[PDB]
Amino acid sequence: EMENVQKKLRKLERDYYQIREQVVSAKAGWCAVMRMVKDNGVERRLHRRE
Amino acid sequence: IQSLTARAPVWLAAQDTLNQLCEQSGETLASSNDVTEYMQQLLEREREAT
Amino acid sequence: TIEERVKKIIGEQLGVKQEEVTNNASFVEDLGADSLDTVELVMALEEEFDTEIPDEEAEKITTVQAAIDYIN
Ligand SMILES: *P(=O)(O)OCC(C)(C)[C@@H](O)C(=O)NCCC(=O)NCCS
Repeated sequence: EMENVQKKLRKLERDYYQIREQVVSAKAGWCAVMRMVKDNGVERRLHRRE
Repeated sequence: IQSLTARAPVWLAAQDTLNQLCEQSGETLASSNDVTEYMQQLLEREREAT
Repeated sequence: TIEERVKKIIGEQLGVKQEEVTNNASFVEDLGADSLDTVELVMALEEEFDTEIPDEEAEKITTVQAAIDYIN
C-alpha cells in the first residue's frame, strides 16, 4: 500500500518544483513593473485592489 | 470568511471613493456625523461666497 | 562564489542591488518584503538550491545572514 503513496508523492513533487519555477520567474519579471510603479504615477489610478 | 469575502468588494470600492472624495477636501472624515458637520461648514462657506 | 547565488537571488527577488543587503538587516521590515514576499523569497532560494527547507526552518531566515548560514 505504502509504495503507491510513494509514487503519488513523486507526482506531487514533479508538480511542485515546476510551480516554484513559474512563481520565481514571474516575480523576477514583475519586479520591473513594480519599479515602474515607483515612478509614482501609481495610485488607485493604477493599483485597483478591489 | 465567505461572508466577509462577499462583503469586501462593496467596502473596498466605498473606501476608494471616500478616500478620493476626502483628499479632495482638506480634511479626513471619520464618522457620519463628521460628514454632517462638514456639510454644515460647506453650507456656511456657500452662503458666504454667494 | 556559491553565496553569490543567495546574495544575487535575494537582491533579485526584493528589487535591491547586491550591496543593499547588509547581513545585519531583517527581511521582514528592513527589506520591506511582506509575508507573501518572504514566502516567495524562501521558495526561490529553495528552488535555486533545489534543496528542501521546511517552513519551520524557513521561519528563522528572517535575517540576511541566516540565508547563507543554513545553506552552507
Ligand atoms: P501576509 O499578509 O503577507 O500573508 C501571508 C499569507 C497568509 C498570504 C501566506 O502567503 C503566508 O505567508 N503564509 C505563511 C506560510 C503558511 O501559511 N504555510 C502554509 C503551509 S500549507
